[PDB]
Amino acid sequence: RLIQYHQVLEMFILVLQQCHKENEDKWKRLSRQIADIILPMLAKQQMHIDSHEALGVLNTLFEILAPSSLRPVDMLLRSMFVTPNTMASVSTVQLWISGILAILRVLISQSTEDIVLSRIQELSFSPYLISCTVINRLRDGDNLPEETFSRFLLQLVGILLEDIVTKQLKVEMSEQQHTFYCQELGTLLMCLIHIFKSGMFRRITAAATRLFRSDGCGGSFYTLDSLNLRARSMITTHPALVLLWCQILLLVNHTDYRWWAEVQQTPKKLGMCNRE
Amino acid sequence: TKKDRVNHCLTICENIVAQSVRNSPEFQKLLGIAMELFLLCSDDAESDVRMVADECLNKVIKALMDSNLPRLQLELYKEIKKNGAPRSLRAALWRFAELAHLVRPQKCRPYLVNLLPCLTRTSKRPEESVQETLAAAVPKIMASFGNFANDNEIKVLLKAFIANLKSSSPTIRRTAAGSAVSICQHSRRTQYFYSWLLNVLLGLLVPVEDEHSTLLILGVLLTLRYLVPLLQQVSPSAEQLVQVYELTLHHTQHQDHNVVTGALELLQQLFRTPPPELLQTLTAVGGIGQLCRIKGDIGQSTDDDSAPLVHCVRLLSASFLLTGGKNVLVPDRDVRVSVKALALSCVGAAVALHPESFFSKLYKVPLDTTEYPEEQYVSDILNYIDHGDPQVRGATAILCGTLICSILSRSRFHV
Repeated sequence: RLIQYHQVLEMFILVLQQCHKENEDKWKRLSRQIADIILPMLAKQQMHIDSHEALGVLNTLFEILAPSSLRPVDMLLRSMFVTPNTMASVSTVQLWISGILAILRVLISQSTEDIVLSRIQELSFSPYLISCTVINRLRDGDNLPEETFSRFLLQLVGILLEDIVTKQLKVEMSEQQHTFYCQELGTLLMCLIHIFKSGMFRRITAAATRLFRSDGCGGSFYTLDSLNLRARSMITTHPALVLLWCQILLLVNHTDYRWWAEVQQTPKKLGMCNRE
Repeated sequence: TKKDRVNHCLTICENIVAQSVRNSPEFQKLLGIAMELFLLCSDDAESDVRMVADECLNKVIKALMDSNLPRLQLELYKEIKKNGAPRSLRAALWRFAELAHLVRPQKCRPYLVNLLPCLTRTSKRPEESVQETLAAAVPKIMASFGNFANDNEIKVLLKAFIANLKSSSPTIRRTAAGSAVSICQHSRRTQYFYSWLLNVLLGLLVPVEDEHSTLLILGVLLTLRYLVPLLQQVSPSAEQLVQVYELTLHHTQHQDHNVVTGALELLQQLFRTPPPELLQTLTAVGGIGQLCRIKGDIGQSTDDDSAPLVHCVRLLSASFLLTGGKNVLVPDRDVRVSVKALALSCVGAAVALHPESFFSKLYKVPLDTTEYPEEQYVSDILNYIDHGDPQVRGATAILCGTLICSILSRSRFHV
């Protein structure tokens, strides 16, 4: 009855560890009982996971649940591939992205590219779930499977970049909410670097490399140049996140000097430390 | 004659603390006659008898907090119930309020219903000194007993203090303004009671064109200024807070400098601690429309072309700081240095929310070119850094600090 609060997920970690040290078939049943409740709640933004403490406790619960309780990945996929009720507030966007980060971490640590992509092909998701059209509605109020998965993650990079560089630190968001936007973007770009650098996700890497060369498909999707405009505006405020974006550009072979000559300040007042 | 009343009050004090047995024999009689004697010694004609009696109440209270405290609070309540001479009532009321957090939960509902008749009856008291003790007492009593009230109790006590917002005494007005807000703050239903008090306080001024008394305007603007710090996180609405803002701007144009000062102080609180929906409204383009003379067109708060803080910074600058003549400064005979220092502090707070409002021309439509050869910017208010008054000069330095910080953060260092 209280499972939306991360202090109760700490108690489920305790309860699950104890049944895993006696009845292994109580551990499986309780793991199904918890997972069949939490995945619908992540899909509806009903979990209180808008902090690094709460997101870290939810990540830990997914390591402690019995692997069979998550094994047909369809309920993870049907919980991840969803829109929020709105994007007009900061809180709803953060509850939505936090729930995606939790499930993305399960897919890349407890499943495989073959299992995930073959289920994404069968379940009939599409790239257009969070097109710029959908995003623009929800900000006012209300295919190959690797192409769907890659486009979904790269649309989230756009949403986080637009919010980090356009919201204001007393009007629209608090310093704690601004901190968690940066911690979510940092977590997303580390997931993308793991996916591209590990060699375990070769079809998603090929698809993402093809997407970064694509146009916006009639303005359905963020162009690489629109993402780079936002990232260039962060050089003065968030150098650590911009260096993760530089690392992503190299993993997809974007070696265009129109980016690299700006960040490296290539030759054609004390200066700013974040630029250095 | 004189020393006898001193030695009597002191010898009963010594005996009360010396008794040591305290098993409720005759000591319950002795402590009663001691407490009533000290509350008479504390309104005696001779200053040394009063100065002694205060030590004897304080000594007996601290000597008996461990054991007989329920009786101390009851004997203090009896003197508040008498409604007697001013110092005898004060001497009971502040001590009762110090001891109020020590009441056990089972006795709070009893003490509250016994004190609603008292706090209302003593609000009707004309003495300025009884009112300064009441201003200190209500926050302390309500922080302990307010959860044991119900809405009909709270509204009776709010209406008793709201009736004093009309008073000629600034002290009676201050006691009423602080009491009403503390009564909301310590209620069960705080958000309901803030919105209810906003509806009464706006109810006293809404028509705006009507012949409202200067005294009532001063009492209501003061009550809003204590309330605003509590509204930043049924509850207060955006439009209900827009009314407070529009009203606050209107009273900056009153003929009485007391009303101008009270309006500028309310405006300073609004920009230092804005409620979220009000912040959104005042920084949004067309935000309100989506729901010592001015000398030209400065726009209106309702204009579609701009954010409301742009009109606000023009209105303050045109009313108090600038004449329309480039690099010339309003005389200190025309506008007081106190009103000037407040106007500079309001502009510095508006520029913290929306720094584009600093860069504006003072008028939307230019003045007569034959009288005014060149146009004036709001940024001429930096000339007050050379003004003779240290507070005006210091307020102008805080405007420089707030402008630099606001522009650097709004631009994300893309200056």
